[PDB]
Amino acid sequence: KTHVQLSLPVLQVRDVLVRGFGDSVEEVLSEARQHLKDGTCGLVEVEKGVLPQLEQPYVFIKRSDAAPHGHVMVELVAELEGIQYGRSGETLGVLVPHVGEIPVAYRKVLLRK
Repeated sequence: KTHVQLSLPVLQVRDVLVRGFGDSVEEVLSEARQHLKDGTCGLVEVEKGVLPQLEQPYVFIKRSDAAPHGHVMVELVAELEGIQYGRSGETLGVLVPHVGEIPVAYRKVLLRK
C-alpha cells in the first residue's frame, strides 16, 4: 500500500532516550521509515527549545494534504544545518526512536510509504 494508518506515541522531549535516527539525511529517513513500519517510532511536538534538545539530522512529519478515518496524511522531510530534503506542509512534529517512554497522547497519521 502507498499509505499506512499509524498511531504514533507523542513523547515529552525530556523523556526521549534516543534523540535521533543517525548521522546523515539518508540514514535518518531510512531509519525513520523502518521504525514507522516496526511500530518503534515516537513523535515530539515542536515548540520553542525542543529541537536544540534533539540530534540533527531531524526527521519531520509534515501534512501532505487537507484526513481519512481521523488519520492526517503526512510525509517525511529531513533537516541538516538549516537545509530540508523534501517539500511538504505544516510540521506535526519530529520523529524519534521509541524505546518504551510513556506517551502523553497519540497522533493518528496516514503515512505516505
